[PDB]
Amino acid sequence: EVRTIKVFTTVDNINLHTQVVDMSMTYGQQFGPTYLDGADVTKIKPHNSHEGKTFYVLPNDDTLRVEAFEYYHTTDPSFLGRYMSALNHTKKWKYPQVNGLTSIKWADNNSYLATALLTLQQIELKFNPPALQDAYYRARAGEAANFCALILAYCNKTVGELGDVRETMSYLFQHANLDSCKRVLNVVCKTCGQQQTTLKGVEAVMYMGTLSYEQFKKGVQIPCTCGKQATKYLVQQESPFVMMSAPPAQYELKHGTFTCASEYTGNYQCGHYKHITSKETLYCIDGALLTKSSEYKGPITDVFYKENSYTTTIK
Ligand SMILES: CC#CCn1c(N2CCC[C@@H](N)C2)nc2c1c(=O)n(Cc1nc(C)c3ccccc3n1)c(=O)n2C
Repeated sequence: EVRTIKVFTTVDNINLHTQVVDMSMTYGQQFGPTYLDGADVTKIKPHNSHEGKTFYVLPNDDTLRVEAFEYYHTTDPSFLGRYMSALNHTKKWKYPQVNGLTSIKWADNNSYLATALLTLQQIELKFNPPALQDAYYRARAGEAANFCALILAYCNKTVGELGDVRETMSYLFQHANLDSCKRVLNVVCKTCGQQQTTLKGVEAVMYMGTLSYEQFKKGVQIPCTCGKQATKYLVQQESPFVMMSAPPAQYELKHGTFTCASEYTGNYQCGHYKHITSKETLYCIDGALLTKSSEYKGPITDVFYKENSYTTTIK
């Protein structure tokens, strides 16, 4: 016989689209790659247990091509599957409230996410893909599966993959409004004609090489091309935060001196991030785990500091 239920496809889960689907044929046969709340259903045949429901689909047509662009800000042919494949595990994670931040209960090596995520609920960033806008907001409200799958999709990391906090933040920064952000640097050797540079946007809020912000304020000897070693020093900073990164190295975090940091313990192959946040005292957040002390020595990779406006006084 002939049987057909009605369902809606969507790329953004806001704009729906009426379809009537033949209950013999798989969704793969009708819409192509299709997903139900993360589940690949391309090869399942429609249950009447599905009438009224929203499947995500690959952006096959132009209507879809434009909704997906406007919501996500990408045209990566693969973005959508990546986002559903990741959502299909993120939906099953636990996002506990830990000291009033949303964290993630450790699974599938999401250590780097929990710390990235905890960093966000802590610094002033505004996302440009409405997708992130929307998903972040639920995440703050402690509903974070979507935000997580979204980060996975924007980073081309699949659930399980080993990820790096720095690179992760590079990706989210790319999709965040930091135009007004402005860094001016100068690098002086003792006998050179000391060259200066100006950095704008993301390039202005990330530095790789030292954890210490005040250190960078005072000068950092760098592998320069002079006759001696040259000091790199920060001339001017315009931004709502800065991020200092560097390879994992034993470092001490002092209450009241930073906003937060990332500890990486292990090696390239095997290791674990943790997040330290400066509040009434030092709190160390490790997924669902919480500990406290007053001072913290340990192998740090990333330290973030609140900022707005800084002129150096060094001549
Ligand atoms: C709302 C809004 C907005 C503006 N916008 C648009 N469009 C395209 C058509 C649809 C319409 N929504 C406007 N696409 C965008 C952005 C945007 O801000 N960022 C973040 C970004 N990206 C980069 C590369 C940055 C670089 C430096 C500083 C900040 C930056 N911020 C993006 O990544 N993409 C892809």
